[PDB]
Amino acid sequence: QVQLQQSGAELAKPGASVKMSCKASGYTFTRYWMHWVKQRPGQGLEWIGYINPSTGYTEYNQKFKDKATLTADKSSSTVYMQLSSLTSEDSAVYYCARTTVDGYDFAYWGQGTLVTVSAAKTTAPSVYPLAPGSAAQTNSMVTLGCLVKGYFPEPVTVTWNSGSLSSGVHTFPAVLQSDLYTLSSSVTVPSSTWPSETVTCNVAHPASSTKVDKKIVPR
Amino acid sequence: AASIQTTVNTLSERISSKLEQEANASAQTKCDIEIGNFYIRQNHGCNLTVKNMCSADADAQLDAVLSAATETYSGLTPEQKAYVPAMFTAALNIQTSVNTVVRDFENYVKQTCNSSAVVDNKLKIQNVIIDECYGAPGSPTNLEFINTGSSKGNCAIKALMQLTTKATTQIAP
Amino acid sequence: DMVMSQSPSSLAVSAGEKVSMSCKSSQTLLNSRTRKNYLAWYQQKPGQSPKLLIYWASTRESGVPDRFTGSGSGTDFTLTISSVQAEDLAVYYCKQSYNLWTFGGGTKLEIKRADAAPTVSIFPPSSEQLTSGGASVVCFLNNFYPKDINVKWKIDGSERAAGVLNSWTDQDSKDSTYSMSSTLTLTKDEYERHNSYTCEATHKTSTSPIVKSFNRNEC
Repeated sequence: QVQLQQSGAELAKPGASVKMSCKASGYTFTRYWMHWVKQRPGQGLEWIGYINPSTGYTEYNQKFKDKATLTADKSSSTVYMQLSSLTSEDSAVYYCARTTVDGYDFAYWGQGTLVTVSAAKTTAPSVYPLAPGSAAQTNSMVTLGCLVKGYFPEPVTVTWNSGSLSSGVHTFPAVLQSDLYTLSSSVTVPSSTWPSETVTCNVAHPASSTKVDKKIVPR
Repeated sequence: AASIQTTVNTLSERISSKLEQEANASAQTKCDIEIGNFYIRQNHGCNLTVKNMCSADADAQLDAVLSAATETYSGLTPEQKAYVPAMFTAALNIQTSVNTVVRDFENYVKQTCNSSAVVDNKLKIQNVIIDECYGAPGSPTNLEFINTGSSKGNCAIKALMQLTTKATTQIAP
Repeated sequence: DMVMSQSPSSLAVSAGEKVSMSCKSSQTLLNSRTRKNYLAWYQQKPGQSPKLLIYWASTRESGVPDRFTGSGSGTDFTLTISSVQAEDLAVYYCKQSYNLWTFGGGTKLEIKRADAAPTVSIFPPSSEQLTSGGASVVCFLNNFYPKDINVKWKIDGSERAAGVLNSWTDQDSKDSTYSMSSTLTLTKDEYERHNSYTCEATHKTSTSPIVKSFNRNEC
């Protein structure tokens, strides 16, 4: 299948630069154009520029002309996008997209690459388990939790039982506070399934090579 | 005679055709490079038109063009072929037997069309300027520039055109 | 130069109903000769990449249900969903490809649903967060509608105002409801220098606030 793998998240100091990638596969690299798009948190899409993998020809939005630079390596079938002189205004997720055959519309997209521009320093989160009060004698079902407090930058992933448990799950959006994000997740299951079944919370925060799993043991 | 036109038309279709096949080119595909002014210096009876057959793969293009040109040339009769070596030297400065032509051309193309001068051109609107072309009094010669969509693609198309126009100097006495 | 204006900015509709949004450009996107309108529609569901829906002003992209319809010409276009479904919750962007590329501000599509009260759950500090030196009391309010709720914390009958961080989720793409997470953070000291913890939820679905409490001397 057609597939576009974009590099991981990024945290850079103001005034610095950063260089993302997009690894393409599943189609002739040189047969389609590759576009890049920007999106600040909670805002719309914004076209940046495009590049012809085959010839290196490029065209940018006048607005990004001096900020972004597109390049391509035919031997590796990957496209790079480099941002310079970063500012808080550059903090957003960037997407690469392969065009349709005619080259006018975007048929395939990458997962995106989030970039955070801050003088703040990386910091691993702390994952605490959230188990019910104590009077377990209260109805059918049951909800559990997992608190991830005090990290930076914003990219973190939370799954339950490495993905097997996906039903009745709510991961709440991180909330910034004194340069430290705090996020939580809640999961519901049948009384019988717990503590009988082992419900573990897998948390990852690549920004600081932090990776942890937390079993939820009762009170 | 008027077969010179027969030929340029065969070529024009064979090119337009292979680009569509060998490179997924189409009349409605984005064009990186667009043709600006297309004219001839000493125009003695040639009507010009530009056609878009753009695609993104410059190399697939370059191959299609050489291909078509080779097919077309191979369609000429031994009698006709003999005039080609002269055209070549006239429009490019390159000796060539009635056989080594196809090859010599390819070499010239490959070199030229990959030159930094060519491949590094990021100028969107490009002008095609040949310098000599002739047409009979009765009927004028119709030339069509097929825009491949790339600096490298058009480079081949242009080289081809430069040869074609040098063959019209033979019809008009 | 080129300017894309979408309208409205957002709209609420119930499942089954029909909707229409507008996209207008400050320049014609029609090619007199070919009769082609260089305009497309993209769908972007919460937390996902943008997906191509309609290209060429009215042509459906492969695999796109026929309830989506692209219409319009020149400078006035309309996207229409015949009978919206929960899964259709997303922001819709229109993009022109005539003179370079431009996206509209997008129209956020929300789903109207039946009023529902939240399922409140209280969570005492984690044993390892305590040994760690702190104490956070989490309170989950799951699956409610409308989006507006009022959580209130009380320590031994006293309402605490400072020290809380709330977070709402994106309307569920299954039942179209909301869920919120409220987190009260204290030091292990203050936490032990008190006994009753309570979160009071106030939703239009009732004038009597839903409450959940617990005492340190129970666990």
